[PDB]
Amino acid sequence: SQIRHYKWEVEYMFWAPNCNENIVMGINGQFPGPTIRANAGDSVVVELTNKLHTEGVVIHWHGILQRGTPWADGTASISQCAINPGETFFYNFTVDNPGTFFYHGHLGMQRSAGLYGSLIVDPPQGKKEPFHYDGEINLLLSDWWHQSIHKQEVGLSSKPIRWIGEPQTILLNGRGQFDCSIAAKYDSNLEPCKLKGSESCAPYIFHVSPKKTYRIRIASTTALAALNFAIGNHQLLVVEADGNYVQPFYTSDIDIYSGESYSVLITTDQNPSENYWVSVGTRARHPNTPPGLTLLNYLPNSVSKLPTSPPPQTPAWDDFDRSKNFTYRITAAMGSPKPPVKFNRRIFLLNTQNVINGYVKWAINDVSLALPPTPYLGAMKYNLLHAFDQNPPPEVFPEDYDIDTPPTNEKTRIGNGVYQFKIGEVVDVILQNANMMKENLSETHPWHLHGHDFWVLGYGDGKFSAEEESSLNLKNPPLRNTVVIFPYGWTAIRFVADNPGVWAFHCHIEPHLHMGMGVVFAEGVEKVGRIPTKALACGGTAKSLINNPKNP
Amino acid sequence: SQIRHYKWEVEYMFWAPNCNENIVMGINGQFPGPTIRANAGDSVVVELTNKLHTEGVVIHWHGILQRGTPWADGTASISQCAINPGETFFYNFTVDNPGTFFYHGHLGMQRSAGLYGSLIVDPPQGKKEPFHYDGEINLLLSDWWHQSIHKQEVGLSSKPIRWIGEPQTILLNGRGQFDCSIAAKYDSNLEPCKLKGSESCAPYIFHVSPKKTYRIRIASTTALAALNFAIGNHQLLVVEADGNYVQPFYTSDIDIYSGESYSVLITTDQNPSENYWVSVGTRARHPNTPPGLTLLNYLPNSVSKLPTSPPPQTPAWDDFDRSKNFTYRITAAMGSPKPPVKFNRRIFLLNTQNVINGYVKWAINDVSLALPPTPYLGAMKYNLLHAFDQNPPPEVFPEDYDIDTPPTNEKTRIGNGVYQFKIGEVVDVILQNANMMKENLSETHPWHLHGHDFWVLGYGDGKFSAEEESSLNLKNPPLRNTVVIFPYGWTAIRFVADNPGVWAFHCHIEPHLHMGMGVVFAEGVEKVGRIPTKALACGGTAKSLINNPKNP
Ligand SMILES: *[C@@H]1O[C@H](CO)[C@@H](O)[C@H](O)[C@H]1NC(C)=O
Ligand SMILES: *[C@@H]1O[C@H](CO)[C@@H](O)[C@H](O)[C@H]1NC(C)=O
Ligand SMILES: [Cu+2]
Ligand SMILES: [Cu+2]
Ligand SMILES: [Cu+2]
Ligand SMILES: [Cu+2]
Ligand SMILES: [Cu+2]
Ligand SMILES: [Cu+2]
Ligand SMILES: [Cu+2]
Ligand SMILES: [Cu+2]
Ligand SMILES: [Cu+2]
Ligand SMILES: [O-]
Ligand SMILES: [O-]
Repeated sequence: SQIRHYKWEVEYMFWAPNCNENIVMGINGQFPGPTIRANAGDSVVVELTNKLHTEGVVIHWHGILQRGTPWADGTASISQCAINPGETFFYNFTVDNPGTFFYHGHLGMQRSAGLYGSLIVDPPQGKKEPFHYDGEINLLLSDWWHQSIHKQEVGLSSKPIRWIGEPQTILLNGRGQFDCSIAAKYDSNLEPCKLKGSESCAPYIFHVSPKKTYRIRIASTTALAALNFAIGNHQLLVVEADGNYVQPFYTSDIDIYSGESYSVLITTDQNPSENYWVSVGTRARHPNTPPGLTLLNYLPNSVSKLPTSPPPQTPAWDDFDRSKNFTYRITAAMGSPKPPVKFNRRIFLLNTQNVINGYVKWAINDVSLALPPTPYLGAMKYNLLHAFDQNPPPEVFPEDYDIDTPPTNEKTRIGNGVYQFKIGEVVDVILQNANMMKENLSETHPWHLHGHDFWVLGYGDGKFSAEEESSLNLKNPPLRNTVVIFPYGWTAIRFVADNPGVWAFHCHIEPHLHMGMGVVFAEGVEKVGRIPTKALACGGTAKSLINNPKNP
Repeated sequence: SQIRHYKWEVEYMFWAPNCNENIVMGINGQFPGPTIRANAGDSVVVELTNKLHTEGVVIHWHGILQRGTPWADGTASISQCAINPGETFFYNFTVDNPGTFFYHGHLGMQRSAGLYGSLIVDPPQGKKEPFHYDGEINLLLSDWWHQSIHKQEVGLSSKPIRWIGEPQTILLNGRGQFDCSIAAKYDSNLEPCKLKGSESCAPYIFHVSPKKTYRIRIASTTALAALNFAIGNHQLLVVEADGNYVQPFYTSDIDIYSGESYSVLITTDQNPSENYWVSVGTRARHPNTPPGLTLLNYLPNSVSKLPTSPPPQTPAWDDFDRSKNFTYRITAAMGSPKPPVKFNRRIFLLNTQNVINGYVKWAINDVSLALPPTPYLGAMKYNLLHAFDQNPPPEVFPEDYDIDTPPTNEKTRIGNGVYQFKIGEVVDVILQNANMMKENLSETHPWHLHGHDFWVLGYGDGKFSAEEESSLNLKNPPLRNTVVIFPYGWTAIRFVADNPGVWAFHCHIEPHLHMGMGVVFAEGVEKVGRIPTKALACGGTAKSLINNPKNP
């Protein structure tokens, strides 16, 4: 086991992801950030210096469990106080298992500004992957707006709210094209991009040799878009989801929601004289963004040798039965950890879009989360009972609530209480979707849990009831860290509260988390060790711990 | 009989139709143009002064037959030379039958620039309409782009072609809204308009009293958009179409393609305590334009009092079965002229989208129309045989043509020949639609005939075959001047070549006309009287009528 050390600086910089200049948040002058790669069992040390002028910053390592290091999870106001301008903080954690992961900003909407990159973990040295491939291609998906993130944040907090709208561009490894298409030859209504291939927005080409097998790692840090990935003429064999192996299955395209990572295998068994299209299109929302496009370039064909076919047409955005068909087919690989069969706690979380005092907010069992200035982890370790609400938040919603109709907003409040578990509890969480404020509308929400993987026990339409208990999968359920709820449906997950610390469970669409769509879970904080002083130096924790008497 | 005399000047002016300023082509300082209202049998005298600086101008009176006066049709390079900067021209013509008509620009793409307005012809003096209503409402529909008409024209004449794209705003009597919605109340994601009611883009509100019946006259002069009209909680009785009366029927909404006009009656039955939504949305092309909206305000309710329901959602753009279900209902009112049972001429016109010398052109039986600098009517009256191509244009296409495949463009050319008819022939035209350059695309095209109304004999899917004869309606076919061809289908029309003159038959979508999609018919030209000198004053006709010898 090696210690992988990174020395990083976060600073804004002019950059043109889609060849239209804007500012991006870069790490050591790079957009996307540098890839961390390590082998399971290695320690990763990141010393991060904040070189933003007035903003604090944190980095969250999505999919890493932070077992023994809950302070290093990178969540402002939950695991730590944000890092101030000109300061250096050390994130020191172990990577326990192989998988496609990534990192992103977790303070305000900084991740939408560009703060993200890959974190890949290979098997322990000497050990190998359960499947063979010759090469690897790594792909990070994100979306991009030409409006400022600070204008987006202010607009989401105004009365009337100003929605951010559909992204202008889908970024594949940091690059995308706006107002022109690299596939304009198939339709004279499209404007041709004039690109020599050297530009910042020039496509990241996938170069493959004929008759080989490649693992394509795909992760999504989109702020809003749900995307569908497809390669012309090539089948994809799904072998990994969220750092865990799934029972393999072929598919023509995959759906991928913000927070998810997959590994797909392909084989370059097609006609070697041509190149093929890779298309990443928007689904689950009415599309207003052109697809992200690149080439699967079979070497030695020139990359300017365009495919004979158009890019694969994206599946219809609203065919949620097609979406469920893909999603329900995901099961744990043969030999994986099976869930505990009985639970100790089951919580029901109703997901609504509400209006709290003129403002459109999202709420979970009528509580829209407002995060405190004192980090929950420090505050619970030092038993600071005034830093946030001690009253247990609701574990059920009313059985007379009608999920087919808009909310009345009668009791909807803002809060910051924490659900508390005893170390060792088996917890089931039933997520229930419902109609939004507009009549006859409900959307998909990807939910992500920090510091744990969970088994996805099942999905269903309408309101969950006791009739549905027998449908829950306890044999084969996949272990994931992100899961979707479909329009008007429910999703059930189970996990064991065995990781000391304070962990959020929230929708991974960034405007939704900004509008309060999340809850905070805490377990065994009595067993948490020493927290770095920089993670404690703000709020109530700096107040109680800085000895500065008066008269003494 | 009465002479209506209009004194008119056309001049560009600054105007903001959707509250974004641009230049509009106004008549007598107003946009849209003044309404002409007369009784059938009157003579309209319009003396037009061209106050544009470097551009010529012409006005076409859509739907008026120009019986006796082919020179006043207002088609540059067909009926007349364009009127020069600083010159006045008189258009004198009789309005023969009552209806809802309109006028628009017919030189370059000048009508897209705002040159249009209403022409309503009432019944002969003393006579009454065949139906009762207590009031009438006049609506003219158009669409609006923010780019210049001349940057659009250069874009469509360029290699590679720069397509104009979907409109930014649908206009309802010259007003529409951009980037905000007057119906934002039903959806948080929309931006409210900050309108007082006084602005240039404030909606023309329809004021009605309860328990009455009104005739809403609706005409379309859009350059591109096919629209759908619907009023919340009000069924429509279709009673007139293209100046002629149809067999009445009820419908919840109508489709209207460019160049058509309708009259619909409604009764204000619904609850008098509220206002209802009028909604005009895009159909037939994938929409990227917000609906044109206004209120049916039931007096004395305040106009700030919104309806309790959202605007009616427009029917799906591509439900062509739904479209045909409406279109195929229209039949002539009993008492109307029945067609000649036998025809003397049948022509087959294949509509394709081609690439001629790198330019994307539209063509009819592989000839893309390019108009000559000499006006056809002048050319043919003076028998100037070198002024255009005297060879007959193609009257049939290859029966071995695959209408499901892109064209090859092998023999596609540009030309300017004319189909000539003997005065009195019963001419049959079958318009055949086909696949465009993009694989698997065929669009609707509104075709309009000048100087005539035709009977719409039938419509069919696929290629017309002679075995199709028994479906053609010779019993009740409607009299129209504009008709659509649906994707991959044919439409058959019949008319009588009884009006001395040169007349066009073209696709009424303004870009397609700019790209060559139309034909020119001429009949009985030796029966045309004296043409106005200004109409003759250009090209070959000026050259051969100006006596200017040399040495003298
Ligand atoms: C993190 O690792 C660095 C380098 O080994 C060490 O100096 C620092 O004290 C460590 N801090 C924590 C909280 O482990
Ligand atoms: C048109 O009518 C006006 C008014 O009667 C007359 O002065 C003008 O000469 C007429 N011109 C034509 C071409 O008929
Ligand atoms: Cu994340
Ligand atoms: Cu995470
Ligand atoms: Cu759409
Ligand atoms: Cu969400
Ligand atoms: Cu998070
Ligand atoms: Cu016309
Ligand atoms: Cu017209
Ligand atoms: Cu057309
Ligand atoms: Cu015309
Ligand atoms: O995470
Ligand atoms: O016309």
